[PDB]
Amino acid sequence: NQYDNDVTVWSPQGRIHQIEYAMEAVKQGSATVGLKSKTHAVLVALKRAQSELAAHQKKILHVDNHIGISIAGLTADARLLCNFMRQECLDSRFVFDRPLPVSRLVSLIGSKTQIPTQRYGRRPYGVGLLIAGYDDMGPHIFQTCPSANYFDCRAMSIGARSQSARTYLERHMSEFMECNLNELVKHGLRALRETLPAEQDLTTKNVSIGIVGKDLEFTIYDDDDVSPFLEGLEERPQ
Amino acid sequence: SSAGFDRHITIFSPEGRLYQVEYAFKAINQGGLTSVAVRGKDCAVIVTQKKVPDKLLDSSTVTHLFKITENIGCVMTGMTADSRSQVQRARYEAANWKYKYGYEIPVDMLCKRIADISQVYTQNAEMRPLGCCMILIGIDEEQGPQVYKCDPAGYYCGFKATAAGVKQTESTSFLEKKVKKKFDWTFEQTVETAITCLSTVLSIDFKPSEIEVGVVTVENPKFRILTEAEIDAHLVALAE
Amino acid sequence: ERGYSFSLTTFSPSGKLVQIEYALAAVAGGAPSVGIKAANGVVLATEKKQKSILYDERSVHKVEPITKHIGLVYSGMGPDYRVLVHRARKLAQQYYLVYQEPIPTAQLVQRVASVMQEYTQSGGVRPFGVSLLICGWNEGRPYLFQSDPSGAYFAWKATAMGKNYVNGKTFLEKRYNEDLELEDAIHTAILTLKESFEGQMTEDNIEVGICNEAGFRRLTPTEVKDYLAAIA
Amino acid sequence: TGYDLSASTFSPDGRVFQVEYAMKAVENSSTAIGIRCKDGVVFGVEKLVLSKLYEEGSNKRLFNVDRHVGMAVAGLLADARSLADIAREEASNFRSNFGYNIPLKHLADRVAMYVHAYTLYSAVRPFGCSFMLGSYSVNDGAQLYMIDPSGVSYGYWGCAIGKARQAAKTEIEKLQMKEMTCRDIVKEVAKIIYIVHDEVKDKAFELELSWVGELTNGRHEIVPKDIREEAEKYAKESLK
Amino acid sequence: SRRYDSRTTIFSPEGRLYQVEYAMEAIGHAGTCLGILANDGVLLAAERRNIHKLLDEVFFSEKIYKLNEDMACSVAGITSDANVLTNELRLIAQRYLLQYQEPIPCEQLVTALCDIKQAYTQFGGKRPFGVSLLYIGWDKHYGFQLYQSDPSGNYGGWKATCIGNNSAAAVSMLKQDYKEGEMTLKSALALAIKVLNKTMDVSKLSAEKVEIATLTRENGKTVIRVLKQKEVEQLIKKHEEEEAKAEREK
Amino acid sequence: YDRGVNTFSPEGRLFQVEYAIEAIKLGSTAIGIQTSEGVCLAVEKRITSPLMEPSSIEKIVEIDAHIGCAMSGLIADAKTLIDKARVETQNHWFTYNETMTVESVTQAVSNLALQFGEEDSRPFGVALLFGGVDEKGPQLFHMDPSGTFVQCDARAIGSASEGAQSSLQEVYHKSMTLKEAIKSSLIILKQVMEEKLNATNIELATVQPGQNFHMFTKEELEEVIKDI
Amino acid sequence: SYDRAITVFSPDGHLFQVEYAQEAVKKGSTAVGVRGRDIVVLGVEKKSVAKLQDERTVRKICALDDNVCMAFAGLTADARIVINRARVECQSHRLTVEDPVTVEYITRYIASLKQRYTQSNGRRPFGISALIVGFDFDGTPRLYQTDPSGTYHAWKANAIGRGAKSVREFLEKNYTDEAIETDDLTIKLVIKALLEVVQSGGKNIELAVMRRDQSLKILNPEEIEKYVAEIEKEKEENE
Amino acid sequence: SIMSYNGGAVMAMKGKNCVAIAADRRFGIQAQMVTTDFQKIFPMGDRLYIGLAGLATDVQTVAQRLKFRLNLYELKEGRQIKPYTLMSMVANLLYEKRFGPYYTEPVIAGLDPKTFKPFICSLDLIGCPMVTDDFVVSGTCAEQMYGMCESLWEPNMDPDHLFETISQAMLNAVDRDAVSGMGVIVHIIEKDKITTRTLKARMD
Repeated sequence: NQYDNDVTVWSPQGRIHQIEYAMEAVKQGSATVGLKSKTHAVLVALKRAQSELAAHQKKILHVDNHIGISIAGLTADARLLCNFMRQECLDSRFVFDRPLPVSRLVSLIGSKTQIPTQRYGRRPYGVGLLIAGYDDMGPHIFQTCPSANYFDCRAMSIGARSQSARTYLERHMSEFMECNLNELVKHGLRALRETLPAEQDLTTKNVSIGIVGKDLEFTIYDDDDVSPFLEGLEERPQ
Repeated sequence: SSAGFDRHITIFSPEGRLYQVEYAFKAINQGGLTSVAVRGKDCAVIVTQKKVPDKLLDSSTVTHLFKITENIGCVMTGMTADSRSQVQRARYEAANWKYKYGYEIPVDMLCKRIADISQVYTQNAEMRPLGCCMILIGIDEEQGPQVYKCDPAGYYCGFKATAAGVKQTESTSFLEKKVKKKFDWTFEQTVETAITCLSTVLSIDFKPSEIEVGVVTVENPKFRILTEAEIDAHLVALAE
Repeated sequence: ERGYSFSLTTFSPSGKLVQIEYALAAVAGGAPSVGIKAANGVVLATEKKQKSILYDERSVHKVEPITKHIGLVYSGMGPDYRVLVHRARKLAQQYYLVYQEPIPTAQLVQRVASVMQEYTQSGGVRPFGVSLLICGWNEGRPYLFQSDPSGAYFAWKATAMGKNYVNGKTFLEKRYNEDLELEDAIHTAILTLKESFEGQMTEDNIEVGICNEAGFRRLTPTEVKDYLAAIA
Repeated sequence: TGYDLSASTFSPDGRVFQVEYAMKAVENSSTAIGIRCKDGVVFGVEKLVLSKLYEEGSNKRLFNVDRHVGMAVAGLLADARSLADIAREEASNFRSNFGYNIPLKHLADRVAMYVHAYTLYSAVRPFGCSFMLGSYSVNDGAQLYMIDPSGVSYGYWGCAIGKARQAAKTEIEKLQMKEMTCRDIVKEVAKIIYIVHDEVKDKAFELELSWVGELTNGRHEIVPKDIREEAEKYAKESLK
Repeated sequence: SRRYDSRTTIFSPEGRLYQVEYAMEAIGHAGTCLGILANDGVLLAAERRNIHKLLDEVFFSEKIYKLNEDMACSVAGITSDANVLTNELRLIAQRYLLQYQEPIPCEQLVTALCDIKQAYTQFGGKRPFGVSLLYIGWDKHYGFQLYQSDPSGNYGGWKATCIGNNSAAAVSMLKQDYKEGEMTLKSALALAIKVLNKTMDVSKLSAEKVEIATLTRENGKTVIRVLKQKEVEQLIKKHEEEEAKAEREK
Repeated sequence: YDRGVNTFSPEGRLFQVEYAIEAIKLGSTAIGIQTSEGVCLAVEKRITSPLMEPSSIEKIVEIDAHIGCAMSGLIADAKTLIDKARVETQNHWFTYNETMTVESVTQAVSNLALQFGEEDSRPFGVALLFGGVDEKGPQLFHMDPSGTFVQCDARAIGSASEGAQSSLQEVYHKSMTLKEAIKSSLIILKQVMEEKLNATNIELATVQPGQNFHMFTKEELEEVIKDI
Repeated sequence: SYDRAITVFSPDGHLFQVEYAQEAVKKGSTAVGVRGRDIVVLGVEKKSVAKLQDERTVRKICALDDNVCMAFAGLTADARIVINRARVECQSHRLTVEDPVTVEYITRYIASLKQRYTQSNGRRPFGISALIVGFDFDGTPRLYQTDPSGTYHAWKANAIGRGAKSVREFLEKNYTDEAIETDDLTIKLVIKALLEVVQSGGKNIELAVMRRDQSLKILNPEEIEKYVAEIEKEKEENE
Repeated sequence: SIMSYNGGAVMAMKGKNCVAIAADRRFGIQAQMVTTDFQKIFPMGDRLYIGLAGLATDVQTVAQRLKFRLNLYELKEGRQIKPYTLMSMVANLLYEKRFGPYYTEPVIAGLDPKTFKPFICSLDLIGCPMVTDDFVVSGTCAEQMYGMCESLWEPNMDPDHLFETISQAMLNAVDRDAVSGMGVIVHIIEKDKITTRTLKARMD
């Protein structure tokens, strides 16, 4: 256990435990779900609150005209990588005068997070990214990790009790590719209503949805343009 | 006598020791490798075996004989990374000598610079002291051929019958029993004594495909790596 | 590197610096040497036994000139010794750049001891296990300066450093005196070195440098075998 | 025990446990082999789908460093991404500074020195990567190298990195490697990867095959494996 | 990297300081020095460490360092550790003179050196200067002076100073035999001879074991007298005649 | 030294940030309430000596002409934060001829709430209540040492904040008025403090869209106190 | 620099160095100070000289400008650094805006310096606590104190050093607005507070004042003797 | 010239066993004098002076800088300085401003510290030393003092005729000069003592 101190120390079983600890710290964020169609990439998160009176901590935040990211974990490192993200977008927007393809941006993010996991004197980033974007080959749903082993998927779900949501993604990943936005979004919250305990229901104010489409600029919605999305449901089979 | 953190860093111990460097003098011994140098007359001979159990592994790129400059060769033991890094540093300081001073570097000055860099790594802590040993050979005018050895500690020396690696207490015992009869060394004598001393150490008496022979002579001062055919020629020439 | 920059050498509850005392012990576990200041010259002499019969005595040289008139020997570890030799060389040549005159030995010992003192205090590096014996014939009067790893220095009429240096010192006090010549100093220096060395002592076991007023001189094994072939 | 913490220290018997721990980190990673024919080098990586959540074509471990060079990594993936960026940068420097293609020997030596520099100090950890380097040039032929986590880089004809390090190269060495062009070697690598671990520990894997050589005219890319579909119709004939 | 840090500056588990107290105890096992009350003139006393017979003594100063033209200093502790401070100190005085072309008024000199010492007390985390050292000198604003630096950086202007375990009893003799008004250098030399006669364990006080230097004002000059041996010898004979005078009470 | 500055947990979050959230608790309490009429704000000075002059102790400081503040726990770290936030609002005015709004203020603060770093120093030990009036009316903002900044309707900080938040949730609703909220706040103040409530204990700070200047009440506070 | 923090938080939310290094100030020389309506009075105790030596250099009360006055506790060296720094600072304020320096500005400087000195990378915080007395704005008498954390804190009277609880408890009876507010009685009753020290030798008293328009004046132990005599006279009159 | 911005003339002259250095007293701006007691001859230890001429800024500056380095050396070593060492030091100090040059022509005159050997030398504004045995001159007027010294110098001279020779040379060569005059100071030194005489120069 005395080798279980710092980022630099390898294990005598090879598994550097700081990255495992950062993973488990990412697991204790809010739940979130990101999934794409052939033409529309929708990411759906869930908010929590500190108390009754306070507002909810926001998760789905804007990045650029075709990029919006979800998040889980710490918010300071989140806003730090958000600053870097916006910077890297606007830099190529300045130089090449084109929007960035998503994959090279996520390569830049992984290379950015490579250094603080590699030397001594920095920590890995508690971070929960779900990136949705549009290059010329359409929507992409990427996720990252504090180990920077970023993945491309067709539907991920990270955060608290996200595994049952992944079972839902398994049993409807055939269905996902074909449909339009409405039932896509209600599949998304038909994952999130299983991210919750069954003795309560998903209300308006706690949920947030971000859509980007191949002609649609990335737009965030909260309770007012989500009241149309919350109807069209039945109860859970109690 | 482990006082303070003398098992960990470059500090002085009680009674006068420091363990990090005298742990590095057996950092050569994990190589499983053996090297012999000979200088008796106006030629100078290196010999060192390989150990390749694989058919999938090559044979050309496995050689430890490293042409530093056109007149200076060397051979390495110990672990490979430290050896090759030391090799690039040696080449770099040789080219720097040629640029600054206008003429070819002598093997003496170069080994002294390598030992100085070894001290520089030795001096600060938080720095790993490069567990490889370097033997250099070359011809100098008005002195003939030269043999030098470089320690990890930065203690270089230059001497005739030379051997470092795994088994060289025995090799130096053979060379004390051998370099005492006052015979001359007419270059077949040198090659024959080198191969036979490595043959008395390892007791294998093997093919010409295992040892690499590095030679340099005052007839052609260029460094020269021997070919399979002439190694076989010398081998069957000492086969009686 | 990172530049961690802290020194490992801090004070004891006794007030001592145990790394420096260990470095002095590591010096004392080194090769013997003898240096004697006579009435006209100074004699340096070391004791160099090769580990095998394979080593050559033409490559490594203990006795070392710093200028053409300043000899310098040690008792310790050559890898540190060469470093501070080279430092002293560059330092003396900077002096000769500024003043266009040969640097005096006191000035050498000031500057070298300041550098060594700086290594005793600066960050993380070990001190240098070398005890110098610096000398030279500057302005008629010759000098003899011993230094140490602690950065300090002294001035001896005659001294010794290395194995059984106290025994050599006690022989020096009875045998050596204030006024002799360079030859008699060489004689008693070889006597006190041969008091403590091994039995097989030849023209290659020792290495002797003298300091005339004509300058520093490094003797050859030719004249050593002229002299040390049963000097008494 | 106690010595194994820092990456600058030695052991009481003489090795660095940090580098050893980094070496056996790659042991649990996926199996990645590579073999050269007489006019090209063929890569191959046993890649595994986790359960159902991948896309068959993300995070490809077959990288592509230079116009004629690509990597075949195994171990930690993000560390491999960083290492490949270093190699891309180095080949870019050489192309800029000399105006032609980097030779594979010099490239691998620069990479090996970079790896060694990350093995020296205590400020950084050693890498958890083990990768392949393939080449083809008309004046050079086919060259295949191999880099451990420590930094020892030399040449092969065939190799394997992963669990079945021995278990693949047992029957790699019975392949008639010289007399075959790479178009046979494609289905050879296919049968090698398919033989090791069909269903025992896991449920499903997936094949990628990189492909450099004379048939590509010195280009390096993945095969259109779906063109000529050489695994499966030979895979089902390889279970008997 | 962070399990190799020493304490290096930090306060105790109980409220006190570590390196400062250990620096004081490093001072305590050194040579003995003192200075006297003289209205005209001021003096220093010093004890020879390493009085072995095979030295050269050609430096004319083993503890004294004539630092300005009107100031020297004794010293006690680690030697070249102090030689660094002598170099820097002479440098600071000389750049003062470069800036003004008027000699240094010696208290801001002392504060400059004390700030050098204090800068390694708080941050910098290196081995602190375990050297206390005296000050003699003269000026335009107070005349003859005496000062006592400490590794803390605290400095005291005394009229009769203090070194450690060898000299705590010396300060006891200084208080029990305090003088005032008599600026006579020779009575002060007899006093200092008496003080080192008690405190040093050198039996009957051979002059090879001691060292005295003074600083008198001569007509525009403030010369620094590192006096020779014969007058010390007759001073010792004077003091032992005074011992005979003391045992006239038997 | 017991897993310090730069280490996660086997189960959860960082050590020293959790220790900062613990270190907030010893501070003196404060209560802000957002009303659409304007933001009111209160604090307790915790004065010990009669020598301790009351009006020199600052808790509510003034960031801009329409932005208040409140602090907790430590003092001078909060003073440095106040200084830099003032500088950044003035820079925003300098390059924009307008008012840096309250959220942008708090983002400019929380961008280095966690930039604690000793290599390549310690995290700050103060929780802050921010009140201001943007173009969207009044705002009430609550931040923390960990940078996790949120909007609160009526936040209570520091010591005894559990019962403070509870009994504050008892009386609050959306359509409160100003003076009602003020007296309801000082009720909770004199329920959580230990001394008698008088002219020197607490201080009020009220900002209105029409009363942008003078976010303070001075000795009319005595009249406000005597009405309970 | 040294990448190591001295100021890590506790498990329960404290600092192991700041509130801990206040104990060095607690183990120091005592010094009190009040502000009257026109004359300010302060002074240190515990001269503790060897009764044969000098004390004109061991002076613990100094000035930065002609209008402000100093004091400290703890160890003297950190106080020396802070004093020279603050002299440079107030004279550089004179280089700026041409007012005499307000006391609040210079105390903000001192406390801010000490704070950002505690915040930085591996630096031992100043174990002092100063007392900063001055009357600048129309001669309004003020005194501020510091803290090793760096929290300036305005008072009307003050007690630091050894046994300051006992001194403030003498001040408890000595808080009267009357106190009959002459300059001499204010000075002598501050002298009675400093003579409520744990030893009270009477001659170890070092007191100096300022009349809010003049400069610093050091007293003489014969007027202090008259003050001690009239204090004993009032103690006889109460009987 | 810029050397003729403030006038100035320094003459040194080697006698038999003694050395005489003299300079002019005048200081002022281009056409306007100011004072008659400006210092250009500085004592550098015992039996060894230095003279500086040219721009008075560099005169006082380099005088202070050399005094700085000289006192540093004389405290690092208990002996006093030898004149060749002083010459090398001045050469280094001028050469450090190879492209930022002081506008001065230093003249060094001192005896031997051990014997009664005299020494004279002069430098350039960049540090080119020059040792002679008869005389070295500097300042604005050159050819005047060259002609006079090549007219009046003898090799083996008692201090009296040395004094009279250097006096007549300086007086006539200054009276012919325009921007440099207004009194002359003379330092005539030897092993035994130091004489400083002032001449009744033409104040025109």
